[PDB]
Order: sequence, then C-alpha cells, then structure tokens
Amino acid sequence: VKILKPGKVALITRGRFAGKKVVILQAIDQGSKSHPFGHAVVAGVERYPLKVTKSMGAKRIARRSRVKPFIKVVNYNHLMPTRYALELDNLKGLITADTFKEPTQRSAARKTVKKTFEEKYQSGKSAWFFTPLRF
Amino acid sequence: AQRVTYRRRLAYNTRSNKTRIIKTPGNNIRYLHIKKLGTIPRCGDTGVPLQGIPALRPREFARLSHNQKKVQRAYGGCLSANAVKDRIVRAFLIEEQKIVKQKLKQ
Amino acid sequence: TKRTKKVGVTGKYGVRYGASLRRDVRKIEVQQHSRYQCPFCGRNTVKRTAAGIWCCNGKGCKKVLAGGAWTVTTAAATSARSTIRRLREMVEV
Amino acid sequence: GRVIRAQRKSGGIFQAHTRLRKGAAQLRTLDFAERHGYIRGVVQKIIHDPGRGAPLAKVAFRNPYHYRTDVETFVATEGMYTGQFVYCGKNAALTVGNVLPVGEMPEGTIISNVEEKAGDRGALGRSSGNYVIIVGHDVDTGKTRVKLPSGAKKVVPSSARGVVGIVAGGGRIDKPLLKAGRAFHKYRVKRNCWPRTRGVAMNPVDHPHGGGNHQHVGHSTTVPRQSAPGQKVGLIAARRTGLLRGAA
Amino acid sequence: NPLFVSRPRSFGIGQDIQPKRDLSRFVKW
Amino acid sequence: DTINAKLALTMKSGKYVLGYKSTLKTLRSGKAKLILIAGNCPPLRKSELEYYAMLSKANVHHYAGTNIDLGTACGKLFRVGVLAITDAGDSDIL
Amino acid sequence: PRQISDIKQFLEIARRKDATSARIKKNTNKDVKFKLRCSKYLYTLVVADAKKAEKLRQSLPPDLTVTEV
RNA sequence: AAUCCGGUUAAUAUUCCGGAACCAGAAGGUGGAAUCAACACGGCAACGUAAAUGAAGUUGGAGACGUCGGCGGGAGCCCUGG
Ligand SMILES: [Mg+2]
Ligand SMILES: [Mg+2]
Ligand SMILES: [Mg+2]
Ligand SMILES: [Zn+2]
Repeated sequence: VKILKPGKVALITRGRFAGKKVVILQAIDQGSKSHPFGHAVVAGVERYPLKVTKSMGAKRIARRSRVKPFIKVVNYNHLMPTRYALELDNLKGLITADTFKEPTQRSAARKTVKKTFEEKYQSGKSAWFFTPLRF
Repeated sequence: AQRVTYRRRLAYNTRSNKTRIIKTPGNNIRYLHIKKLGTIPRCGDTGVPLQGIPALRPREFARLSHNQKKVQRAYGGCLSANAVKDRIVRAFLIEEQKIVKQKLKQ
Repeated sequence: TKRTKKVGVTGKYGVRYGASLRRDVRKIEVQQHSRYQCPFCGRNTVKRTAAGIWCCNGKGCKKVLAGGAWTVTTAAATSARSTIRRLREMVEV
Repeated sequence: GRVIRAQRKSGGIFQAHTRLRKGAAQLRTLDFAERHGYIRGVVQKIIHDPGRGAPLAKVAFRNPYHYRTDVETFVATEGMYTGQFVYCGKNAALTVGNVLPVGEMPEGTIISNVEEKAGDRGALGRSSGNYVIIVGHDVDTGKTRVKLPSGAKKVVPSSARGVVGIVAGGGRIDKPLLKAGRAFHKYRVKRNCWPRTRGVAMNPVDHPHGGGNHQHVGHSTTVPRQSAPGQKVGLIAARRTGLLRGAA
Repeated sequence: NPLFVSRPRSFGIGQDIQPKRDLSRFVKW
Repeated sequence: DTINAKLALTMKSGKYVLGYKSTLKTLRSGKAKLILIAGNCPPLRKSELEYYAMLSKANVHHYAGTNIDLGTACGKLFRVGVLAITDAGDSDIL
Repeated sequence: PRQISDIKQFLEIARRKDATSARIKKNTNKDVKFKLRCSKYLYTLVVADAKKAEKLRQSLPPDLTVTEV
C-alpha cells in the first residue's frame, strides 16, 4: 500500500535529472536533519544506452550498450512513481546516508551501480527501465 | 545650468536615439548614447521569462559561455521548470494509457 | 454614496448621444466588463480581451476562450451546443 | 461630368488595409487523412484579427508526410479554447470545433465556415455570430441542402466540409457605435470607405444626384439592372422600396 | 542478441510519418 | 443517500485531508482509502491522481460538481479540488 | 583596467611575456599602486604598506621594466 | 556587432594626440578543462560553475512594438548645513 519502497521504479520530475528513470534504494518516509522531508535514495540512468541492431559490429555494440548512472537523494515530491519495479540484486545496503558525505564513496557506489545496471541491460529483463522517456 | 546636445546626427527622440546624462572628469555634463534594454528568453509553453539567464540584446547572447544561456535540465533555456515537469508527467501517463488500451484491445 | 441614479458606467458620456443610445450602451458595457466564471478552474477570473476573446488569470488555466462579443457565452451558442449534443447522441445509439 | 466615387473604387487608395492581419482564415487543404479518416490538431492561440469581428484560432497539426508541424488559421467557433483538440475529417466526431463533410452530419446541425465546393477551404457563414444549418441530404448523387445566414437555401456537394458550431464574436452589431470616432476606428483597419458624402450633396459633374436649387434626386432612385457604370447609383434593380411591414 | 527488438511502425492515418513511397503517378512533370 | 451526506458524515467524525499536496502525501503513505476528485479538476492532474490511487490500491470517485461544490460539500468556504479520506469514522463511504 | 587583489597573482602576471612595463604610483595617503601593462589590460595592485611595497618591488622579476611616476 | 575620458587647431575631431577599452572575422600561438574506454560535478528543489563532445532534421526564444492614469526607485539638475 506504500507506493515508494525499495525496488520500485520512479520518474524524476525536477532537477538536473528531470525525466530520468530511477530505482528506489531506501525510502526514508520521515525527515532527517539533513533533508527534513520524506526523501528517497535512488539510482538512475544519466545516459541511456543507444539502440543496437544486427548490422552493427561487435565493438560498436559494446560502445553503444553502456549506462552512465547517478545516485541521488530526492524529495518524494520530485518523484513520479511508476508500476514497474526492478530486482535490485546487490544494490541493497551499499548506498546509505553515509556514502554521500564522501566523494570517494560516491564514485565507488556509482561504479558499483554502473556494473549492475549495465549487466542488467544486457539480457534485458527490465527493458522499459533503460529506454528514455520521450517528452 | 549646463545643457546638452546629441552626439550623433540623428536629431529625433527615436528608440535608437536613447541617451542618459554623464558627468565627466572635466566637470562636463553631456549625453551618453545607450542601447535598448535586453530581454530574458521566454518559455515556449507558458511564455514566462526563464530563470537563470540575463536580459540581453539578441547578438549579445553570442558572447556568453554556454551555461549562462541555459539551465542544467531537460529543455533548459527553452522551457520553464514547471512546464518541463508537466511534460514529463503528461508523457508518462499518456504512454501508460496507451499500454492499457493496447492490453485491453486483445 | 450612489453618485448616479441611472446612467451608471455611461455617466462618462455626460448628456451626449441620446438617452436611449446611452441606455443600450449601458446594458452592453456592464456585460463586456463583467467577471465571469471559468468552467475549467472554477475561479471568477474570466475577463474580456477584444470582442470574442476571454482570458484567465493565475498560474493555472492560462487558457483563452472564444466567446461572444460582450458575454462569454451567447444564447445562440448555448442552444446550438445542446442541439448538436442531442444530434450526436442520437446517431451514436 | 467626371468619374463618380463608385467608379474610382477599383484599387489604389481603396485597397484593404492588411498590414495588421496575420493570415487568411482557411479550413485546411483537403487531403488523404480528411478524405478517409480524421486528423487531430491542438488550438495554440485564439487571436484578434484587425478588421474582422470574429476571433481567429491558430491550430497546430502534424504533417503526415514530413517531420514538421503545420499551423492552420481557423475562424474560431464559440466555445473553442487554447489547448483544445480539434479533429478534421470524414470520421471526426460531431463536437463543436470539429471539421466534417456536411454529408456526414445529421439534418439540423449548426455549422460555420462551410465550403461551396469540396476543398475550397471555407466560404459560408464566417462573420461573427453567423452559421449555416443543414436542411437535408440527397444520398443519390450526394448533395446537401443548407440554409445560409441571408435566409437563402443552397445546395452544396455532400463532401464540402463545415465546422461544427457558430462563429465566435457573438452579437457585435447590437452595440451602438455612438460616435463618429468609433466608426472611424472600425473602418481605419478595414478600407477607405468612411465617412460617406451623399450624392445629393454634390454638384451635377460629380454624381447623377448632384445639383439643383434644393437637395433632391430629380428622377427615380431605383435604376435598372443594366445601367452603365457612372449611372448605376441609388437603389439598383430594386424589386420594391419603402418600409416593409411583414416580410419573408 | 536480446537487445535487437522489433520496433514496428503502424502507418495508419495520423499515426506514423508515411514511408517514402513511389509518387511517380502524382508527379507534376 | 447522497455522497454529500456521506461526506458530511465523514467530516463530523472521521479523518480527511483537503487539497492536492496533502492528498498525494496520504496516497504515498498508503493511508488514503478513498479520494474524491472535483469534476472540473485539471485533466492531467486527474490522470496523475488516478495513477497514484491505482498504485496504492485506493478508490477514486470522480463525482459531479466543481471544486466550488466540493468545497461547499465539505462545509468549507473555499474551493476544494480533491479530497482524501484516511478514515470513514462512522460513515458508509467505503 | 583590472584590479589584482593578491601579490602572488600580480607576480605571476609580471613573469608572463606580455607584461611590458610596470608603474609605481605613490598616493598622498601613503598607499602605493603597482600597475602592470599587458596587451589587453592594465592590472593594478593596491599595496597599503610601505614595507610591503618595498618587498614587492624587490620581489619583481629582475628584467621587468619598473617605471616611477 | 563594437569607444570613453583628458588634451589639441586660425579653422577637424566620439575621427587627430595621450591614456584607457570594445566588437567582428581568420588561422591556431601557449595555458587550462573533460575523456584508461566517452564526452564534468554540486544542489530536495528553484538552480549553480572558469571550461563541461554534439552532424542532419525539427521546435522554441530574442529582434518585436498602442495609448492614457497614478504609484515606487535611480541618474543629472535644483535647493540646503559646515
Ligand atoms: Mg454645394
Ligand atoms: Mg451627370
Ligand atoms: Mg567647428
Ligand atoms: Zn480559469
């Protein structure tokens, strides 16, 4: 009955990543001192992979089928929730309210998200997640 | 008291003959010929002036760096923030409705 | 205070043009400057901009409506719509 | 005598004042989508057109054959609003603002900007507050009978298109102009046709009505249909004259 | 392989931009 | 009975929020059982509110009457575009 | 004209090749202005100390042309 | 698109002289930035930065607009105290 919970796919509606699809990692319904509002920790796709066809070469397909992710703390009011949800294998406890305080831990978390998102893109079990929304 | 003259041969109070008074380091009162005021770009959906961008004459925009002429967001510098938000939500909901109408068509 | 028993807004014309003409203008001028209610937003922020064009204020429903010269809707337009709706709903079923 | 005023209205200073006009109001070129189905457009603006009572609507349509958007200028019907969807074609619904072949609409519907020939892009019932009524269809050799604002009955092909609803801009002529200056401003954006000097106020050289030691016409003002230019003044080919008491 | 997905275009009235068909019959010569 | 009486009942003894932002909060939290949407609501907003409700498994009632009538029906002296009911109390709205 | 607020920044501009000359202006208020003429701009540094002015003048590149007003 | 002050002649000056700027175009002369596989980060957000790859096509904006009325600020002028 709680729309926003870990694993759910949402749409960002405000900020630099407006229109980017994200997966909720943590759902902080109550407000903390930092972010005193109902926020969420999310991982989204900053650059979607490009479409690949059978006429492409092997090296070209590898280039186009790449995901550049982002990690962000977002107010609930800047999220539009969807009905899709992701599986969220090893992105369970790796992005807490402590990796954001350190740019080193930020780049490490993003690299981890990049590997799981990219491997998830290949053998597409969530195709809607990696297709850009056109607007 | 000191009275002034146009510094150009244009003799009429047209919109290209705008002036303001300066006091010089020679204690001289004289005109300074100035341009028309700039304009902030407006949203393509709502017509509102777009935030984060200065008011300049059209060709002055050719001298700014890229980021001064836009906002780091989809349609930045072309749509307002609230217009973009309407577009994202509208696109998503309409696409979902196309999905259900396709599912219920079979 | 009242300031006028009869002429109302037409007091700007003074004694010119004839009483009947000023009275006819008075009825129309009260209509064309009135506020009307926006059916799409519910606010009474509908005012005329040039003769058949009625606009709305606020951050929501900045839309423009095509209407009558002096009122937002005319009786002929309202009667036509119900006539059209009846005709639409009788070939539909 | 000299060339009378009516004979000088052939161009020149009598041309229409058209600088402030944004475009002709036209239906849309009759194309494949409208002939067979429908096409959707969105009302972008509803605007005042100088010299015209009715407001105009700028309507954006997708081009079926090229990546581009085509903007159309329609006569706004009452009820139309910016952001409204309008649908044009054979399969469009019977809603105010949609454009349909007159043969696709039932008897009694109220329409505007109706074509005389299928594809002429709108001729009948275009001024503010006016409309056309569908009177009947003749399916064999499809011809639709309509009633015009003048009261005339006309036969248009049942493929001529029409816009559902009445032209916006309401009862404009109900308001007294009250002042010469308001008539001045009305015709300033139309053409050089105001103010008008009466023929009897002139000299014989100027007008057939001119001259005389009182202001009077002299002969009858009902002149024959086949009068030459320069004598075709007054009440041309009048069937009758005088104050009518009950007409049809 | 799984990324190669069919993306059909409808081409009905008002759906997709018509494909480039042969217009020779309607050419103004 | 009319929905106005049920709405009048559920506001005498019951839980509710008025307006768009507070309604979205109860839909997100899952505590919204029923949302009432004014007849003249923005068409995009209605689609968003309907989508939020479907995800949270709440009922939606698009009931005739503008935001003016909905405001009056709740006894308020201001327009109400959308209601969310977290608890009927003693009413039979659900 | 541009103002330089840091002595380190001023010395770097002087070491550049466009820096032709320098000017020393001594104001009545015992404040000293070091003015550097490049191709595009004249750079002024305001030094409010006589001790600091002497050190800065000695801190310049040896081949720089320092002219006294 | 883009120029200011001071001075100068018997007589030119936003044009000459002194000083201090600005715009446009060309080539690419250095420096810096991003990229180890790809084209940066921050902010909940409005949005921010010294830079922050973007062909065709499309769309949006600026250029771009009446008139009267009073209200609020600024500049020069006017007035006032040493
Ligand atoms: Mg005479
Ligand atoms: Mg004669
Ligand atoms: Mg001279
Ligand atoms: Zn409204």
